[PDB]
Amino acid sequence: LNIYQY
Amino acid sequence: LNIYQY
Amino acid sequence: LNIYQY
Amino acid sequence: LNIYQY
Amino acid sequence: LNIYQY
Amino acid sequence: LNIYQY
Amino acid sequence: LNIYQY
Amino acid sequence: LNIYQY
Amino acid sequence: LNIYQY
Amino acid sequence: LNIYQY
Amino acid sequence: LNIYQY
Amino acid sequence: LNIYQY
Amino acid sequence: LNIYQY
Amino acid sequence: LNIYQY
Amino acid sequence: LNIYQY
Amino acid sequence: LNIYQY
Amino acid sequence: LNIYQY
Amino acid sequence: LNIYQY
Repeated sequence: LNIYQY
Repeated sequence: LNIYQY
Repeated sequence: LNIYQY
Repeated sequence: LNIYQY
Repeated sequence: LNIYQY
Repeated sequence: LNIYQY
Repeated sequence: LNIYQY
Repeated sequence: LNIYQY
Repeated sequence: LNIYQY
Repeated sequence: LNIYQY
Repeated sequence: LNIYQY
Repeated sequence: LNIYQY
Repeated sequence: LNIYQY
Repeated sequence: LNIYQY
Repeated sequence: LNIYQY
Repeated sequence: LNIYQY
Repeated sequence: LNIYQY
Repeated sequence: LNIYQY
């Protein structure tokens, strides 16, 4: 699980 | 699961 | 689990 | 678990 | 567990 | 457990 | 447990 | 346990 | 246990 | 200029 | 200029 | 200029 | 200039 | 200039 | 200038 | 100038 | 100038 | 000038 939140 | 949120 | 929050 | 919060 | 909080 | 709080 | 608080 | 508090 | 308090 | 490279 | 490199 | 490099 | 390097 | 290097 | 080096 | 070196 | 070296 | 060296 990789989560990138910008 | 890869999630990219811009 | 990698979480990046900007 | 790696968490980066900016 | 690595947590980076800026 | 490594915690960095700025 | 390493804790860095600035 | 290492704790750094600034 | 090492504690640094500034 | 927005560049997304995966 | 925003650059995202994965 | 924002640069994200993973 | 913000640079994030992982 | 903010630089984050992991 | 803020520099974080891990 | 703030420099954090781990 | 603040310098933290671990 | 604050210098912390561990």
